Amino acid sequence: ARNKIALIGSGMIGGTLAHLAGLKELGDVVLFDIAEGTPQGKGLDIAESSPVDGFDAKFTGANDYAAIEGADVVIVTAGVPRKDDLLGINLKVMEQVGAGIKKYAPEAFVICITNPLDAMVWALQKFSGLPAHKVVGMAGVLDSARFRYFLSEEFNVSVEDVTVFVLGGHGDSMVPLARYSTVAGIPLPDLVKMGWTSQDKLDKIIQRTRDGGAEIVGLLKTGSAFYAPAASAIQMAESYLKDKKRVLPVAAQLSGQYGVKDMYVGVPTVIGANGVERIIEIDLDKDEKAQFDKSVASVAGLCEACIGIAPSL
Amino acid sequence: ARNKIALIGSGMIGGTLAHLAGLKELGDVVLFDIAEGTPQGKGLDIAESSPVDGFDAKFTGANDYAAIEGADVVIVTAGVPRKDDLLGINLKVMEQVGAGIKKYAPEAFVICITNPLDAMVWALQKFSGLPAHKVVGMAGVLDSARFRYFLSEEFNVSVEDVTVFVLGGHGDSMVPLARYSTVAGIPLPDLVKMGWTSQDKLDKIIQRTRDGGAEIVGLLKTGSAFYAPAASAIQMAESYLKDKKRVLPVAAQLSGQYGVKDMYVGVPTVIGANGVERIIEIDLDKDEKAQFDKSVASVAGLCEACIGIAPSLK
Amino acid sequence: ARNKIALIGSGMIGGTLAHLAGLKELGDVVLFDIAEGTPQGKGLDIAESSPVDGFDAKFTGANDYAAIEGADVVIVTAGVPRKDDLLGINLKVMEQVGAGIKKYAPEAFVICITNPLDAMVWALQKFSGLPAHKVVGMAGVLDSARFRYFLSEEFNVSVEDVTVFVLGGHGDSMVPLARYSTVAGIPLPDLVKMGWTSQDKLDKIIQRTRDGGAEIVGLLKTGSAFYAPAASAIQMAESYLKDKKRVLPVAAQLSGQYGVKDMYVGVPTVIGANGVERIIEIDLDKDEKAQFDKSVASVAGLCEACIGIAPSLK
Amino acid sequence: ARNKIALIGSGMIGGTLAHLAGLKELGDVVLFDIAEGTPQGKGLDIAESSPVDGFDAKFTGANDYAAIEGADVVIVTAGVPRKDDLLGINLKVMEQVGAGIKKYAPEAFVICITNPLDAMVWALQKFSGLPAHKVVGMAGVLDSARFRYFLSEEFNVSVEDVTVFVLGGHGDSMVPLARYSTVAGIPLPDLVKMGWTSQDKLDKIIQRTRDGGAEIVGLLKTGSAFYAPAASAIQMAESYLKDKKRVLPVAAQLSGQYGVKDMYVGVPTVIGANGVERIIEIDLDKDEKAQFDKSVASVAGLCEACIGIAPSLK
Ligand SMILES: Nc1ncnc2c1ncn2[C@@H]1O[C@H](COP(=O)(O)OP(=O)(O)O)[C@@H](O)[C@H]1O
Ligand SMILES: Nc1ncnc2c1ncn2[C@@H]1O[C@H](COP(=O)(O)OP(=O)(O)O)[C@@H](O)[C@H]1O
Ligand SMILES: Nc1ncnc2c1ncn2[C@@H]1O[C@H](COP(=O)(O)OP(=O)(O)O)[C@@H](O)[C@H]1O
Ligand SMILES: Nc1ncnc2c1ncn2[C@@H]1O[C@H](COP(=O)(O)OP(=O)(O)O)[C@@H](O)[C@H]1O
Repeated sequence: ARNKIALIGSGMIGGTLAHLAGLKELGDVVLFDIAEGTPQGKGLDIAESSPVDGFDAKFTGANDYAAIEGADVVIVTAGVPRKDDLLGINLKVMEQVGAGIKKYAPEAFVICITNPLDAMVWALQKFSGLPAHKVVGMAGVLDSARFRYFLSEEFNVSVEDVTVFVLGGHGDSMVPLARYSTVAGIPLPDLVKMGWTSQDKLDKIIQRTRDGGAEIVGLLKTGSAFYAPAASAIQMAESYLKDKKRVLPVAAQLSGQYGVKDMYVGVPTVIGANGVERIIEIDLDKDEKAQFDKSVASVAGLCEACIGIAPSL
Repeated sequence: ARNKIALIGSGMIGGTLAHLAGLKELGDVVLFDIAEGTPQGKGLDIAESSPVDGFDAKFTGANDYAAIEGADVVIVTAGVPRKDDLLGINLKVMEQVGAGIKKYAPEAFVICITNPLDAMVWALQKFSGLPAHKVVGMAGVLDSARFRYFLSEEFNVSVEDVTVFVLGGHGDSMVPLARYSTVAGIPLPDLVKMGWTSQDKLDKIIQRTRDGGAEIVGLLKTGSAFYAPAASAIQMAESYLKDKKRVLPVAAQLSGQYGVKDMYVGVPTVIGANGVERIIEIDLDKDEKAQFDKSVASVAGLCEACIGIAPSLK
Repeated sequence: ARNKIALIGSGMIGGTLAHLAGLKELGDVVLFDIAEGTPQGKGLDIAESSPVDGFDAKFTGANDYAAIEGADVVIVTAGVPRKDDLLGINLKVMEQVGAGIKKYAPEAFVICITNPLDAMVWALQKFSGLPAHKVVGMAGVLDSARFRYFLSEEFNVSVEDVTVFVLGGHGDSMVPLARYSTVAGIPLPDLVKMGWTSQDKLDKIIQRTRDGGAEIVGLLKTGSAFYAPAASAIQMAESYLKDKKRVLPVAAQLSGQYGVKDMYVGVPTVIGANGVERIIEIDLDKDEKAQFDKSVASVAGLCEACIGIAPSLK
Repeated sequence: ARNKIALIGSGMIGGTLAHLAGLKELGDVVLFDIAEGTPQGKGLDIAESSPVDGFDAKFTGANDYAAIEGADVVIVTAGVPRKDDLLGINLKVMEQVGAGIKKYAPEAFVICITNPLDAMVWALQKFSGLPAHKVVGMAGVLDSARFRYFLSEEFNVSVEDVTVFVLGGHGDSMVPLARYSTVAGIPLPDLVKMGWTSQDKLDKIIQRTRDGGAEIVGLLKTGSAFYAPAASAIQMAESYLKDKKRVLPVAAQLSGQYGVKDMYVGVPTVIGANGVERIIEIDLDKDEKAQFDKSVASVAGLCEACIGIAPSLK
């Protein structure tokens, strides 16, 4: 049987996941949503494109969780946009999604995209009852992609020769490690030394990565980023389906690493056929650990606020 | 230097064209639109995705035609949705687009998507002044893709083993030839004989292909198809850029084939580094010819109504 | 767990099978051979190449059949070159390979390449005991590739728009059907009618296809084709592994189709996750049927000679 | 016009270069060789494979240099195998090849593979007269692919997540910098401190990389590596053809960097549409600089012995 990918949410990211899953031949695709017509429509549009590029994949749109039965991978974008209270609405969505995955796809590898990410993934894991190593959040890969793109422009090198090291969440909760970020193995601080850029331009690049999501919103005005997010989650899915062992920053349940337990945090992980196969642990200096703890504190509060709304957690 | 692809219109199809061009490494991409922010945002979004798959391409969003200068391929989706009324607004858009291509990308291979396709490509070729062999419309490839998909489902074979032969435009203007459509070389009427499906099911499949665009609109409610249309236009672009000589049904200027001159009609064509390098003419039986003539006549009616609005087209 | 591909034989075709399996990310690859070092060397060379393109697959060389345990697909090129005595040595190889698959990969999709193909795949099925729908021979896809390529050059169209219909085996045992061969849905005889080529040039292209293997041998002098044969077998394997339902001409066990039972014959088949899922049966006119029966008769003679050598095949 | 890739030498690597150029749709390919039949045979074999995957490319075999005319990229494997009189035979070959490039493809980007690489590329640049930034040697990418592969195994991570930094040539001429080699951005010496590996294992992986070519020869017995070498050279061609700006270790002409002038040394370089666009110069500690100087001196001595065989190089 082909692999089966279920996309819970058929909006801008959802459609893009479907398209990419088709193009990359990851397998059959189920697009789920509460909106009638939307998933069916996008699913049939993508199916109808299949003969052009030559991929053979079933695309199904559905409004019933039974359609996700036996999904090897589930990618969750279901939620509402920030048009505080976002927490309350999206948490109720995670509850519906969790129960749906619990019933129909308990063996799935689950990638959460819904915001606020680190809390929503934490809640989805508990509501679904899936083992934590099989439930992760997409955030870090997106920050890393933006950062790499900015640097590839700064140095006029290939994106393929830029590596960045990122932990935490987005924005002020991101913890970049310049010293573990390189061009062809040469770390960013030495590139500054060599005159390839300046520390001020690197600081602006770092700040632009923090604000990267907001920059896209400012440009589109009517929505947020969807290509790079979608590409990011597909890469995680792909490392699972192909047992690739990529090292990828994702929101994963920590159990002692970095001094944190029972909470999702953005960390470098090795992704393979068993989900999060390994959490990578590096030393952080005082300032790094300062930012790190600050994000954990912020996410702790969101999770507590979620416990407020849903004591079942 | 890399190939340069200019996308005139940065909407649902436009953004998809850009994503596909990035993924397939067809070259650098300019997203153009009149809306500020939109092409800049989609362009940067896609650029930002590029380290994931490792493609190297520049993405630029622009609100100025000068950004398209020297484009090897121009793909046009600029226009407004249908919420003869449409004709007038989109015609004026083809005039602006035409003038920008003439000025900044005169050597471009141009692929028109804007509806109503059959008149807009013909108008766009005139306004722009480009040689007709370098200006085509995307329609046939989409209808063909839908048709093939439905057949692959009916027979449970790979999409790559289904071929269909489509003349004309969308809907009632489509003239599909079942006898030149095949699974692995076996024509559809033979597959009907062998019991692989029935004539009534084949008939419904052709009808579904006619109504294909409207089926997606009914599902989406808020807009129309964009993934299959984009994929279709990108396939045409790619045959040009790679000098592939794919046989693709496109809206092309006829000059004698099928008795038709000075008009764009959907016909299978060989697309290579010189654009429309060959239009394929087959013999039609009397019924098929009558279907083809009705479709061409309806396209001529649309073009004449464009002339009434923009006399410079005459 | 990744798919596992076992290559029984690590010569020219085998090494190409491994390379393509890596490049296309079909899974982990075991190269098996009788020669020590050859499969280990090639496997490590291809593994060392993997960081360039970024594919992650394990490559193992082995001289022990236990290495092939649990293989999803097994591709067999083991044999010796013609340097009816060939039949004898290669039948012994099929017996060893058969026993090794039976013991270690009884659930594999098995693709036979070893010559002479039509007898060897039939012998290999019997020796191995695998269900016949999981054991096929590569042949038709190669004749088909050659033919398509030659036509694509003749007409100067993309290889992607050429389809050919080929029954039987290589050389004089090939039964090509020009009428079920097309460019963009247009059968070759209509293309002759339209002036795209002549009957005499089509006849020559057909004969070139019969002689295709020998033409490569004539050029290389030291051995035979390996790129197109490897590509052809890999396509078959992918259709299985992706459940793609491609229609491919392969040597398959017939059970009534075309009046044939209990023999392997080159026929267009749908290949999916269950192996040979459908064997396509068309009607043949009187001349085509005579050509087909003559081809089947010479395959029956070859199998009878194999029974002569190895009575356990009776 | 499609890109044109000329392959000077149609042996094991040559054939593999051709196949990969086909699969990756890099352009039309000319296989050239002194041996009649070989390049025509390999060329036709690969062309015949092309309808399977659907790439459209011309493959030509030739024994006349005029076939390479206007090549965008020329990759040279022409020479004889190692069975200082090798230096003399292969130098004579570089003379012929250089003269054919000068006459027929003076604007080519040229990639040398012929051994001994460090002298042959230098000598090939001088014979052909091409600008030095357009003539490079393939070496470092190969050592780097092997290195990364061995590391990916030790750490159980994707090959895509390992980066290594290699100066100099193969074997004892290699100068690897563990401190600019990484897993996920984390340098190797730090990984040793973290317990993910030991200095012993790391030293053995370095030594294994130095002996990597000889390890493959010890396994194959009758030949040397060809898959990883071909993949490495193709990555270099591709970065040029796509203006990718990949950072790749290649043998390039230094003009002041690391204190070296008028000599080809393995250094990481930016490769784009103008060939060697930037040679990366880092600071070296005293030990690293001694290793580098010893490697460069041994390259200088080889080139001096070439000047004694062919005084025209002085
Ligand atoms: N309870 C729910 N279950 C499933 N889908 C939901 C639920 N609530 C909202 N959605 C859907 O989630 C999708 C969110 O899409 P969108 O707003 O485009 O954001 P994104 O950028 O994450 O794609 C919409 O298609 C919406 O209908
Ligand atoms: N005169 C014009 N010039 C350039 N772009 C235009 C013009 N008029 C409309 N557009 C743009 O064309 C795009 C059409 O996109 P959309 O409505 O999503 O349809 P489609 O599905 O064809 O992409 C919109 O982004 C709109 O801003
Ligand atoms: N009994 C056997 N078991 C396994 N491999 C065998 C056996 N006999 C021969 N071989 C191998 O089969 C391979 C045939 O390769 P080669 O002669 O290059 O032909 P091809 O073109 O079919 O690859 C060789 O590697 C050879 O050692
Ligand atoms: N003067 C020359 N010009 C062109 N080709 C040559 C010349 N001398 C030798 N060759 C060819 O170079 C090729 C080297 O191939 P091969 O020995 O397989 O080594 P590799 O492993 O580098 O491909 C052979 O095909 C040989 O015929």
